[PDB]
Amino acid sequence: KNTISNIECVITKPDRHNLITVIVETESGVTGYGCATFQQRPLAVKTMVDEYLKPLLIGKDANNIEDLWQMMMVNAYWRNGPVINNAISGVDMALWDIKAKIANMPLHQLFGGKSRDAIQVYTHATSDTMEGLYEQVDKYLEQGYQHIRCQLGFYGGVPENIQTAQNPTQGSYYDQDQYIENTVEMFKNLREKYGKQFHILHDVHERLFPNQAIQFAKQIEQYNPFFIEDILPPSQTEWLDNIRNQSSVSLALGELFNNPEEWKALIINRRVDFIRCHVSQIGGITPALKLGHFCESFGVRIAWHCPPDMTPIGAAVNTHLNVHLHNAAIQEHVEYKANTQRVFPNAAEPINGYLYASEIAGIGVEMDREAAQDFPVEYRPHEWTQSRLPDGSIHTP
Amino acid sequence: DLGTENLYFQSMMNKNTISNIECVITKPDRHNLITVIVETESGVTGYGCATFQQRPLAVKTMVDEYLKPLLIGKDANNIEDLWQMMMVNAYWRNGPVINNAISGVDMALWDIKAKIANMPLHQLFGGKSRDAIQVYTHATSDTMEGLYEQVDKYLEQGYQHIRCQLGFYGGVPENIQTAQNPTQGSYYDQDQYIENTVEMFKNLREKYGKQFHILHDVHERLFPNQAIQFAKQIEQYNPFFIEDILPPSQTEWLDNIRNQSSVSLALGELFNNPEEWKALIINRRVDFIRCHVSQIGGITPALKLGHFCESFGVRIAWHCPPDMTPIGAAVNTHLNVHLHNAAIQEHVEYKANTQRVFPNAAEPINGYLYASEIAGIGVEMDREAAQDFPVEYRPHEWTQSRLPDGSIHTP
Amino acid sequence: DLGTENLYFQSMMNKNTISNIECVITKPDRHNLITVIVETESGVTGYGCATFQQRPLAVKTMVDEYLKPLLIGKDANNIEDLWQMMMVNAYWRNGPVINNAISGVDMALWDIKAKIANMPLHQLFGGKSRDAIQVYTHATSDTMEGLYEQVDKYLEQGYQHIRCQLGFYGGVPENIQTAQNPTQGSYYDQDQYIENTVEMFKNLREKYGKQFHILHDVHERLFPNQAIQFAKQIEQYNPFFIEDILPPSQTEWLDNIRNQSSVSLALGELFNNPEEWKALIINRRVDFIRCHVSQIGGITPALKLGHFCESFGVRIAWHCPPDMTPIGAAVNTHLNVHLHNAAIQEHVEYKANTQRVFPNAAEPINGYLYASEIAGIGVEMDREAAQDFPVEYRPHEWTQSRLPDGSIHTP
Amino acid sequence: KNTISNIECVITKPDRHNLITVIVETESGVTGYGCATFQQRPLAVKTMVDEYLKPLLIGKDANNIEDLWQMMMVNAYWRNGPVINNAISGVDMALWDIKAKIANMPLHQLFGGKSRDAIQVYTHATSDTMEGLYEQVDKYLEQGYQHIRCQLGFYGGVPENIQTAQNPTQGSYYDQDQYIENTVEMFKNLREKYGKQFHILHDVHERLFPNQAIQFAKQIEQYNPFFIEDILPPSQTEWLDNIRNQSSVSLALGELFNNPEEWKALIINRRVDFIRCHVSQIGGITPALKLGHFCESFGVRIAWHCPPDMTPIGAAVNTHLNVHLHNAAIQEHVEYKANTQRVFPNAAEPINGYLYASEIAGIGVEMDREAAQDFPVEYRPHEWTQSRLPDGSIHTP
Amino acid sequence: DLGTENLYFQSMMNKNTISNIECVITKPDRHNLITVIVETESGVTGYGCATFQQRPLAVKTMVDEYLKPLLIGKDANNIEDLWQMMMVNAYWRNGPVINNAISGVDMALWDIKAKIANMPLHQLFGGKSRDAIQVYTHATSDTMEGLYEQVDKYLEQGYQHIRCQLGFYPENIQTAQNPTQGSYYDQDQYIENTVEMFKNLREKYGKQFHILHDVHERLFPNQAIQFAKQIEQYNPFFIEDILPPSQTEWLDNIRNQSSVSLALGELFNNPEEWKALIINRRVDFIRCHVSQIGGITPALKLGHFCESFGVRIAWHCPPDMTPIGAAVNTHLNVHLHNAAIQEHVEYKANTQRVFPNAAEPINGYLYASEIAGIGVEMDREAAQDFPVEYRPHEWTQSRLPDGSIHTP
Ligand SMILES: [Cl-]
Ligand SMILES: [Cl-]
Ligand SMILES: [Cl-]
Ligand SMILES: [Cl-]
Ligand SMILES: [Cl-]
Ligand SMILES: [Cl-]
Ligand SMILES: [Cl-]
Ligand SMILES: [Cl-]
Ligand SMILES: [Cl-]
Ligand SMILES: [Cl-]
Ligand SMILES: [Cl-]
Ligand SMILES: [Cl-]
Ligand SMILES: [Cl-]
Ligand SMILES: [Cl-]
Ligand SMILES: [Mg+2]
Ligand SMILES: [Mg+2]
Ligand SMILES: [Mg+2]
Ligand SMILES: [Mg+2]
Ligand SMILES: [Mg+2]
Ligand code: NA
Repeated sequence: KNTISNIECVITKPDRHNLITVIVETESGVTGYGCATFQQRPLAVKTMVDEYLKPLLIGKDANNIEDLWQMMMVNAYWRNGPVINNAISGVDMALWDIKAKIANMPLHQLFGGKSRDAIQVYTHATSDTMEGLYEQVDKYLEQGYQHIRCQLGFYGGVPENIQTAQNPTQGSYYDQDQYIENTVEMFKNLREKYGKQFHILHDVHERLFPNQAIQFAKQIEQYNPFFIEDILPPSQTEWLDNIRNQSSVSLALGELFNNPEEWKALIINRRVDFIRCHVSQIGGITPALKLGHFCESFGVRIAWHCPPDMTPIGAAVNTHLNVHLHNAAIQEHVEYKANTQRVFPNAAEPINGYLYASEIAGIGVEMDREAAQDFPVEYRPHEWTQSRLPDGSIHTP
Repeated sequence: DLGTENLYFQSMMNKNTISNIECVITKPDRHNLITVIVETESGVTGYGCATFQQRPLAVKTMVDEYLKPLLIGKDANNIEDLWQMMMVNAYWRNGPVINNAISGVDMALWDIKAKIANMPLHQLFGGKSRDAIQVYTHATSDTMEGLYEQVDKYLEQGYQHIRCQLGFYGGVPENIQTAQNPTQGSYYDQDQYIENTVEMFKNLREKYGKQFHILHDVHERLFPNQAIQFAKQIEQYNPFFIEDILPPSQTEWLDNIRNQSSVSLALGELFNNPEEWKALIINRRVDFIRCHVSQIGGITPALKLGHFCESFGVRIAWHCPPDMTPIGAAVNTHLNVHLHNAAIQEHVEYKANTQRVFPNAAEPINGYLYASEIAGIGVEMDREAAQDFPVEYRPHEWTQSRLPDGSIHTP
Repeated sequence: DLGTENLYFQSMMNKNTISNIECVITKPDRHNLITVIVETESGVTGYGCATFQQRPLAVKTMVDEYLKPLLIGKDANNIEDLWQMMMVNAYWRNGPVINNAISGVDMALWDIKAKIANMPLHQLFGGKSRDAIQVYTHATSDTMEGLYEQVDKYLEQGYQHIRCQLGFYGGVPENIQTAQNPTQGSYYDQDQYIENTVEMFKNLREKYGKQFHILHDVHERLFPNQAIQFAKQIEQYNPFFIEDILPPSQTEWLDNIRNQSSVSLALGELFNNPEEWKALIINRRVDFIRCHVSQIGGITPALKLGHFCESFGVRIAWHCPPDMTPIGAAVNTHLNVHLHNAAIQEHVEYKANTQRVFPNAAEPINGYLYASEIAGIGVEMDREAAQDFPVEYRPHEWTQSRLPDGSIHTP
Repeated sequence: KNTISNIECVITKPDRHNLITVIVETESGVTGYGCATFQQRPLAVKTMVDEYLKPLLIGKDANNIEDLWQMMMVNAYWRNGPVINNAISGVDMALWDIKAKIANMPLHQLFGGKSRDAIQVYTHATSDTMEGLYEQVDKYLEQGYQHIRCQLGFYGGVPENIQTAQNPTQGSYYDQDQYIENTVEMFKNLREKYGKQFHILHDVHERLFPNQAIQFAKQIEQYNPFFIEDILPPSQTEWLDNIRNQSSVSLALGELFNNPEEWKALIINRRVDFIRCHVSQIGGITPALKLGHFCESFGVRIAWHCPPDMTPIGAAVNTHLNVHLHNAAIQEHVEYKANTQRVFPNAAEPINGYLYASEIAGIGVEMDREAAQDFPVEYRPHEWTQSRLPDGSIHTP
Repeated sequence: DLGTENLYFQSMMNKNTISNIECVITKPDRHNLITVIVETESGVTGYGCATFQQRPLAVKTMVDEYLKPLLIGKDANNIEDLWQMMMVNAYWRNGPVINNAISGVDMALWDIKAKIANMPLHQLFGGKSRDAIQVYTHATSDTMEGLYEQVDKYLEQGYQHIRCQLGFYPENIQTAQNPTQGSYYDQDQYIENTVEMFKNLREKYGKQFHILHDVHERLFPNQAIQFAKQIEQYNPFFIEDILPPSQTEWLDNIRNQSSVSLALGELFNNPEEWKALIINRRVDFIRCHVSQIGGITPALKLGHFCESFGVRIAWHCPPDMTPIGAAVNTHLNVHLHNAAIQEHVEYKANTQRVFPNAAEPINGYLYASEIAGIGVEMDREAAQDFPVEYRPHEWTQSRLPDGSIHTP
């Protein structure tokens, strides 16, 4: 019986992103750390943890993670969504951290142990020129990456070479046909230069309307991308059937999900090959395990969302999940910077294309509380989310 | 092109630039209520409901820290752009906290547009498609006789529809066989609830026959096999609707019910993601949609959802609980007299403190709620009154709903 | 209840009683155009489009003899009730004659409401969700070079989308192997049409590459096996859309296409019954809905259909042919800047006679149509100008479309 | 080769209804008569015939009914709907009348002859009291009817015993629950008094919302009605699946149809037992034959709509169709009055529960042109179509 | 009741009582043909086609021993009732022998009705919806140059559609040691010859004419699917009988991934064979042999059923059919709006003698007869110079290299 004695939520911005950590203290003296990172609205997550989860949780038994999760999820009656789920996730991860520490085992060992030696990793190559891409690709290949997500061009900002209306509404503009043309050209160039040296990934980032997605799938399937990610927004995934009926292209989707109705039909109908959920968005380790299991039955594999806007605690959690879950496929990775490494010591980095799970007791990564205070929250507008098409229409960003 | 430039100039002339956004939490009676206020350079002020009573400070953080700096300086006229833009602004989206904050703004923008048009809100929409909306109220008691007393009172007031509940479900497990040291929570027994409710319907029909329409809210208390059995048990009593017979995540089990029972079904007060309702409606799994307008992001998506339902022949009974501002209720009445497929409006009487903070809140008359006829929504918040009643923490222990073995059930 | 009585009194005060209904047919240029005019006691006049060019006198009989005595004395404010009531008023319903007559009234009532609100029509709806709508125009010629000439002209004007057609299809069967004494009609050969069109796409892409979006209207010329083959033949050329690849009665054959071709599809200009579009959209058989707004009964059902399409991710390209008043076109532009899922507006230049009868008709500027910014729809009919151009009988011989063996095909 | 020399459209109102007849003259001297009756909008039908069908048709070969039908149907480009279809129907029926006359055969013999001796008939018993119903039922039983459509109560007019809003909008009001209660009570009374002496039919006339229709189906299925008609409006027939899945009630629908999309899914999915199309509403004899054939394949039977608002020419056409089409089931009938019999001589009336097809050349019933002029068109508002529910909402009438 | 009896008198005065039923098998040329003749008290005689060439004595037995005593005395006017009655008369129903026998009577009854009406058959139906029906003919050879020679001839005659078959030139196939007797073929060789045939024709003639090809149920489903993808680029007007009637659900696998135009149904004699096929749009043309489904009466209904689903009609018109049957199909083809094309093979002189006035295509079109009735009858004295003769039809014992029977 391990009574929860305190709950804290710290927002820290060591580098580019507002990061959110939840800290759970227990009377047994064991402390857990969890990721609650919803970078766009961090003060709302912190309010949720401080004003609501904390008085709910203090005095309750930390051992019973499953009950505390089921209870937390329905506690406000209305449920699901990014603010509640991230707050819960931070607590849930911290609770698993504590249980693993008390067991004196690495997190993935609690789960049932390894089903692979380490998880393969992909990184990001992004440039406004092919030469910029080549330079980044060559570097990553030298470091031993076998999977690289490639993007030609940047899409947003002022509408310079775009035929807008005469007085366009303020926003971040792009042209879907330009994006398609550039991306197809990128794939053609890369295959001509590198052949089958590495797996090419690409993130469509819900930029397209359904008919454009179906066309794009047909234009790039010959290049056998390891996956094409978020080819459609979450509200339109039924359109995937048109693609699956006539194209061999490998698809990944789901980083935006925070309600189970978003993924069930998707997986039951085998509309994607990889699920890309952001663990903290779906409510933490507890539901991530069940989702991995649900996918496994249908033969869908796992590529959890691992963006720079996530703590290294969250990344370590994902690696524990990835070496355990038999249907885990690959882990997204972006290099950490000095400030972030200082606030979150011992964060693992890929080695020759692989990320290895921590082997000490717990998640294996905590937050240095003193170092975090050197980097308070800082407001950012995130102007790219005001994504507009040439006619001035908002499109899903 | 000069002509095009002139047309834009003319657009700028009729602009209503947002000058301020505020979020007030107020608790005049039992519930923490949330109002968003939007001011414009033209001096026209809008009021909207952002009420998520269980997490009000999170909604207020959302409005104050994020929606405000996003919206100041923008043209209030273009509600549709502002809604589409607000909905995706955090990238991750949907959910009760963001949707309520957005609803508060959306409703206030519609209020502003209607005031500038000098019309009641429903007239902006396209006008009335009914004279007024029928209303149901709530009768709840731990005895059948206590229920009859409340029923008799409402029938005398002219209500023709009453949501009836026999028994109270929650609290300490007094007459429930739990494990030896039950986990702290609000306990109930599903079988006792089913038994009490079936008996309630039987007794009401014996006593009142066809005098009034009987509604009942299952409130996601049941597992699917219990739901299917219950539908067969009470279908003979022809409820006007049986509400939330299953939680949002299990609505595919409604097919089993629709295939074998004639029972009339309502669902959806918990929805805050469109994936929750699309399959539900497309497959005609319910007869009434019950969404909470602020939970789905305001008037803008409510109109669309109304129209979507209408094509499938599904009707509308928006959620109108005590935990909603009278502003939200007035908005619902405007939507209800306008949308042709609206069916009925839930109502609970306002207490004096609430009436003080929100003057002119409409009450049903002979079983009908009438839409406001002055410009705008027609109901505002008294800001000075509101501040006498600041937010106050409530745990809402009923949401820790436990079954006899100590497990959580959807509350 | 006195308070309720006062509220009704207040409703009566803001009433706009219909005082007159008129229907004018006018033919300033090539087409018989139809405008409905609605007057109110308040002195506010509305204008709407009721254009069914092939049967204008039937539409006028419908307005003058039936809708007029039905509507005089009724409150114009309640567009939604008036629409629901008009739609069922003859018992039998739907169809091009009744829908157009109703559309004329519905659009004029919306015009009146917007004028009384002192807002542009799109602002009544909820405001803009785009700055302006993109526009495509028509290029048609019997030679590839003649097509390039028209294309070059439109590209210079800033169009980014052009509907292209190579060859003309109809008239006497000059180079067609018919039976010995072919029945009188407008003859064409499906295979020659397919061959010409495929070559047209190939040549345009070779000449212009990705410079502009290519549209093409199949105009229900084909049998389903021809449609499926054609989709596979031109999908590589990525048309912006292929329009009416099948007649309305054969759209289930679109599944065969959707399952094997990436081709972008548009359909629906012929619809005047909701059963024609529901399955189409629910099953995502097209990418753009193409309904003719007056054919489906006006702005009121157009808004609903827009919203319905939006939930399924289907976008909107309302039919905007020469046989429609500039009033109808302005209405379409208002719907297009408002509805978030609107995609593009078809446009053909107005001739001087037409401009005289309908002053202030908007023209595209650099490939965009901008919504009017004055109160109302923004475009009216000049009644004195209109009468210089009375109805004139036209047979429309192209609708007697025959295949080489002499059989009728959907025209 | 039989050239069309003239086309005329006469509206006549010998009794209660504006009736519409189309007359086609041919150079061979043979004259055809057809029904185009859309009683609510007769001047629009007449305009359509006079101003559009006539100049299209004069000079064309009357023999080729199939081509003339296909051609007429698409002639305005936009198509289907009650005004165009009724005008076409009048011409189509008149063309078949001419062909039968030239063949010197009764219409049904042209078709392929009889597949039954005569068609069974039902009539209408309607009263605001049960005693009124009993009196009408007893009469019809005595005349040898074995099928009677029964209705208790009248639904419309001023809202006397209805709880409306305080100032209800002008219209024709009814209460759906009152209607259901009365109708169930009617069935119970009739079965108690008459047992299985006759088949009971009832017309719901689209008065109900879907959940009310499903309930009503369950409340009356025990009474084994011969059919329940129009239990739902045409836009909601997909709801019939809920009924068909759980109720044995026999259903009829379709009098409102004037677009084939309205009936195809209905019949393919066996959602009704009888189709009730109004022949002139679907465009005449030509499409009625095809529809009968289409239904036959699916096992759906035919009860063509035969209301008082139809010429006796139209009724005779329906009897010719009914003795020919093997899946025809029953013919609705209402007695003709003196004025109507004068304008349309020799109209057949049921005999001992049966209607017999005409046996002279042609349809067998024509219009007396002189007698029709004594009864010009007269405007009627048809106020019942402004049908409102207690809250003042329009409902499908 | 008086008025009803008076109606019953007028009907009686117009009744046309069947007085005799006859069935003649005749073999003027290559095929045993079957004609039913119905006589009436009117003195009006009708002729119909009952041709099931492989089993003609069974059909004749069916007519002479069973339909004849059933029909004598009954009113010929009521074709619909007599059809419904005949179809269920042996309780067990459907099938090629019963349906052909019934078809002969049915067509003959329509012939009589049209003669009494003094109208061409198609005019009874409601008249023309086209001027004439386009025609395809048969080009068959064991060499490409033989094919070219026939194609060139037909093109000069004005045909725009040609069914092309390139056959083999079990002596060259790898069978087992002592192959069971039968008519052997190799599916892979057939597929290869056919693909190369299409390729050559398009190379040589481009889009000069529409190419049709009859697979004649020779393939397994995986081979049918492959073949569809192999020839779809050549845009055949239709590929006929790509699968046997029992395996048509496999057509979905084709429809989901190929644009190939398909026709099927000449083998059908039971409605259950075509309903799902049409409801699910699994073919583009229905190919039913009219006498196999039981005559004009059900052909009219089937055409209407097809029309609703957008399926078009190409009735089976082989050489093993009377010219009476062919004329009936042309009447059906000029009337039904969804009729597409009529198969035709040239009549030889003996057949012309037995069936005078049989129409031939003119410039790629067949014109419906314009006299009263079907327009073609059998000359009974000439028919008896050509009595039935037994033929084994050894091609129906169709075997694969391993000795297995395959659908022929
Ligand atoms: Cl930023
Ligand atoms: Cl755009
Ligand atoms: Cl109080
Ligand atoms: Cl509480
Ligand atoms: Cl509580
Ligand atoms: Cl339990
Ligand atoms: Cl000009
Ligand atoms: Cl013309
Ligand atoms: Cl023309
Ligand atoms: Cl043709
Ligand atoms: Cl009346
Ligand atoms: Cl009501
Ligand atoms: Cl010869
Ligand atoms: Cl042989
Ligand atoms: Mg991504
Ligand atoms: Mg509830
Ligand atoms: Mg078009
Ligand atoms: Mg009826
Ligand atoms: Mg064959
Ligand atoms: Na496919």
